[PDB]
Amino acid sequence: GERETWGKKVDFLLSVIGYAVDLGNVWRFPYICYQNGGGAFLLPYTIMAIFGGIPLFYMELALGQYHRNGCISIWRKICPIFKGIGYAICIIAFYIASYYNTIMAWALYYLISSFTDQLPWTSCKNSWNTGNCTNYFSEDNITWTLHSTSPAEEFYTRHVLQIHRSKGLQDLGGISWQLALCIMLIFTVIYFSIWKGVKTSGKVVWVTATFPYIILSVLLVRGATLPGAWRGVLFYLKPNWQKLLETGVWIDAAAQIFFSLGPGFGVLLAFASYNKFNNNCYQDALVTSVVNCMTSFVSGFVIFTVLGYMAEMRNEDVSEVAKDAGPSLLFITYAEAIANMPASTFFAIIFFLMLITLGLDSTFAGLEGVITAVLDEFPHVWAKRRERFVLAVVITCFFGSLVTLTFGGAYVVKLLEEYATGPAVLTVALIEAVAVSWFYGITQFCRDVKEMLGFSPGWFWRICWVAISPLFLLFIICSFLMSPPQLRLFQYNYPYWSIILGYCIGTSSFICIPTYIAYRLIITPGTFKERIIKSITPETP
Amino acid sequence: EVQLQQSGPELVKPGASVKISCKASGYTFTDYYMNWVKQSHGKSLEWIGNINPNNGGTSYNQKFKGKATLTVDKSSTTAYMELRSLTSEDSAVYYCTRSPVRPYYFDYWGQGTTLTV
Amino acid sequence: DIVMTQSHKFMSTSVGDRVSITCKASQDVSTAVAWYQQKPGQSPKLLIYSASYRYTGVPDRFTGSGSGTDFTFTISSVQAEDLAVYYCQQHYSIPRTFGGGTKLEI
Ligand SMILES: CCCCCCCCCCCCO[C@@H]1O[C@H](CO)[C@@H](O[C@H]2O[C@H](CO)[C@@H](O)[C@H](O)[C@H]2O)[C@H](O)[C@H]1O
Ligand SMILES: Ic1ccc([C@@H]2CCNC[C@H]2COc2ccc3c(c2)OCO3)cc1
Ligand SMILES: *[C@@H]1O[C@H](CO)[C@@H](O)[C@H](O)[C@H]1NC(C)=O
Ligand SMILES: *[C@@H]1O[C@H](CO)[C@@H](O)[C@H](O)[C@H]1NC(C)=O
Repeated sequence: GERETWGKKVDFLLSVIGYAVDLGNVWRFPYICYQNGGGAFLLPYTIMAIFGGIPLFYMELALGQYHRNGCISIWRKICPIFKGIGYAICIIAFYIASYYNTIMAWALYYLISSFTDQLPWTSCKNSWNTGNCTNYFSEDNITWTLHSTSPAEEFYTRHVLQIHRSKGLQDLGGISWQLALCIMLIFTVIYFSIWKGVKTSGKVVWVTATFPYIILSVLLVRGATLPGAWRGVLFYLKPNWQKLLETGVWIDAAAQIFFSLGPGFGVLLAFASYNKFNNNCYQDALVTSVVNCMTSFVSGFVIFTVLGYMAEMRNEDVSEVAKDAGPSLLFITYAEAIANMPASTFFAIIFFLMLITLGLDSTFAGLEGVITAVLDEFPHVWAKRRERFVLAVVITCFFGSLVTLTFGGAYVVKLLEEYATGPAVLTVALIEAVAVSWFYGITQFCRDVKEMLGFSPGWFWRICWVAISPLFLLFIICSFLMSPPQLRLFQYNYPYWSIILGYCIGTSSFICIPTYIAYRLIITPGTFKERIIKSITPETP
Repeated sequence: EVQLQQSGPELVKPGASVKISCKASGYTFTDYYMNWVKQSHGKSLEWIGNINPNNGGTSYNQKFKGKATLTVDKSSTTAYMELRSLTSEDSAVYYCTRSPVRPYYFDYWGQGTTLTV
Repeated sequence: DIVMTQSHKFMSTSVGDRVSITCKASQDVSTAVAWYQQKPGQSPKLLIYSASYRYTGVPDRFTGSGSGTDFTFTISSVQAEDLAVYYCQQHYSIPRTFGGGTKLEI
């Protein structure tokens, strides 16, 4: 019917590859790989990708390609008792569009400020830097006070963030203007890129998702020439077979592969809903998983050879400088590293452009997925003015993200990252996989997969669809639900009330699923057996 | 000019425990790491662990994971390290010393007390 | 761990000669090596850190160099008050560790 397909198959492939990659393949994978096992981390990562990420990825991709509906309108034809998946996914996408875009705003501010022969973090001879200055080493004579900070750390904590004026999480300090202008610009770009649909989203992804790879290759070629750039490569490739015995390494690998491939979310499904019918969605899923793994691998290479160059110029044992867990690894350490190299300006520009284009495509994909979901759900009041209500959802994300644009917004973005995403999306994906496999029927799903492309998958894919991925997801949820994380940021410890607030925001999306199972039987009442058999049966087109 | 006080020796019986203090006099208490290090009778030095006086953080050795635990107090200007599971092989002189952040050299040491069994 | 191996615990010479000791590292260490002086009975005394920079309160007699794995701690014209068990400590990685040292004869 009116299914607006892509220009070419390579267009959808590039769009989904862009949705796959993000900052999390640069700031998270190398750090987690170094912490959990070192060089030997590749084995559990690849195992949990083969068993945990690729199966759910391909399952939801083929499901959305077959049924041709959004992540909310598909439950009418899959399992009407679980229509709250769409609403929970919209809530999670709102939380992400709120917190994640602040990283893009910071990167854009860094970019627009880096247009100077003297980088703003190569010397602290500025107004914001205080007497606690200790410039880059350049020698080993200088001693370091316990409170002494590098010029890039000072620039990141006082000027681009303005976090020194945060006297407590109970208040915010005030919304800054520079970060607000950068986020206004980036949201305007998002709105002018996702207004029409996949037709122009695919045209902008052609330069949005391909630009990170050329910058990554340039940075890798640079890292292949830096002095002492082999120490970091050796730390990245030094295996530790003893660390693999621990279960925390496997938990970290599973969490990383899940939040890198992003399976069972509702963007792959919304994209495949616009894909062709007889298209080979198996090869696409395979090549996307492979290219995401290879992108994470190359990003680990480049990041750790940069840290190795730093540990050669500075003191070695990169773990001494790689203490910041989060985006600070790209904002503090990498800034120092680029500042020490000659002609730092060009490399700063290309690196921050790589960050901003790694964020752009991911935000495009998420917002396009949620927009396609809400459009497929209400195609009468909406879908007549598609370019409308997109400005409305953009202003909604802006109003949700203004709380992160304050002076102490780093605490807010960390709280939203580590609490508003994990358990909610994991339980959502788990019960979605149960609905598609157990409730909807694994045999029926395999029959639809066979009829769609022309051949049914093997018994191994069925095992991964019915038992392996469910146990994987439930293992992750029971691991994350049994260890309340006392996370901190810049020595700002989070009290227990912050943990309660994070837990409340976390469940603020899952409860929408019981909402529908509660307020759906009010129109189809009756006995218990008739209701339990009417909730499971799908729609009859 | 800068002295590092310490506790006194004690004939500790096998099974009991003992803690040793330290006083950073001459330089500020909360601007450099207060490391601890051990050496047996006529043997080599063995690092015990690191402590952060500003936030009470610590980073102990892998040979003293549960064997030793350290605490600090910037109000009383002390460094209380707790030693448990004492024996004869682990009973010798201990040292308290200062160290800045990431040149990691031990500038000034205490007078040195021996925890003999 | 990163074991700190040095010369023999007795390799030394008489008074007024060129004393040179080495400190081999299991892992390649660029400059993260220090040198402490253990006078008989007392605490170790820091002399040189980063393998090429003598800490304050030092006579010009103490010297030292080296990089990668072998660090050359050289000193000539030794006096009667500079004979002590010189330990070799590294700044490389946690858990940090010291060396063995060497007695001075004669
Ligand atoms: C049953 C329905 C769902 C109930 C939901 C209840 C709300 C739960 C609130 C969040 C609970 C903890 O949430 C989860 O915490 C873990 C650690 O504990 C975080 O995990 C974090 O620390 C762990 C260490 O264990 C690292 O390995 C990991 O890389 C990092 O992300 C997750 O990012 C977060 O998702
Ligand atoms: I919980 C969660 C966290 C991350 C992910 C994906 C994992 C890898 N690929 C990108 C990322 C996509 O996540 C979004 C990004 C921007 C967005 C968005 C969603 O919604 C609108 O703006 C999925 C679920
Ligand atoms: C460095 O910061 C600490 C605490 O933030 C402060 O106590 C100290 O005085 C500062 N140093 C200088 C030189 O301002
Ligand atoms: C740094 O220390 C060395 C010690 O070998 C000294 O020669 C040099 O003059 C010092 N540089 C300074 C103080 O700028």
